[PDB]
Amino acid sequence: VVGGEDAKPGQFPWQVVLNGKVDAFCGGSIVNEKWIVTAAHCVETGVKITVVAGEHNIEETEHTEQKRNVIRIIPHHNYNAAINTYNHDIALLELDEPLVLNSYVTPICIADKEYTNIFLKFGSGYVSGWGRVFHKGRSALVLQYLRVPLVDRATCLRSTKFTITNNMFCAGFHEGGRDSCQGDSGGPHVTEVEGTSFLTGIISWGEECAMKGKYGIYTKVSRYVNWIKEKTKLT
Amino acid sequence: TCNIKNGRCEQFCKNSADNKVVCSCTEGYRLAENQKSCEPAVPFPCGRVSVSQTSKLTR
Ligand SMILES: [Ca+2]
Repeated sequence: VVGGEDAKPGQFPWQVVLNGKVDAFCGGSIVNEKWIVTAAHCVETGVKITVVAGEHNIEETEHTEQKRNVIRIIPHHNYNAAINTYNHDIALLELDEPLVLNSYVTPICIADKEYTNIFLKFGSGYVSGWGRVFHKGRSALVLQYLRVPLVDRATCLRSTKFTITNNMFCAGFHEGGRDSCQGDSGGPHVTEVEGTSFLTGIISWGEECAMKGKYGIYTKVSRYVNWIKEKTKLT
Repeated sequence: TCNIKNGRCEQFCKNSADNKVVCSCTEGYRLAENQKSCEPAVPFPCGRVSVSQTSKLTR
């Protein structure tokens, strides 16, 4: 996250970090005790993945961390149907053992298609993660978070040559300097509705980071909540 | 109605008969007494911060 600030322990208890062939390479959000939702470009199979909930400072021990193994990965069925479009950038990870919910490990709320969109339209969400704090720069040790304003789709489209599908939305500032960045992918774009946070987006892509005239591109969660609920049922 | 202020529902609103309004909440929550606000029904309901907001305090 570029231009954000440190989060406080327990401020985003639904946030998890993913580790694999590369350490802290992407983020994710707790759907429930056995499932995490992330970005599909983060988990192109062919590698083992570990999830850490209750994480705050990557290099220290807080005694709130819960590490779990990923036994199943389900990328959206239409992800990569076309090459390099980043459309449908979302995936689910099933855990080997269930997380123990507590103050530092809490699920993010997910409304129906109707209300997820309504909440997105409030126009102000929070993004967080351990990704790069500077374009092409180093990554964060302490979790970062940034409030980002929704960008009108019409201006969103005119800001890039690439295609912004109906499964995406732009968020960021016209002046630049503040943005999510490489390494934050899969992490949540959330909307706080009177003290309760709902997942409204998935950090997905961009053109460089924090560049004036450019905005962060996010997966529009409202278009995928039926699918999420359908695949993460507990028995 | 749900027309203005989400029909005075803390989370979800849906139009009822005679232009009435029925409020609802997400999982882990229960509809309060006032029929509009939502209250935790489980130990750790989704979407909420439960660590003493910036350092511990007393009320
Ligand atoms: Ca730690």
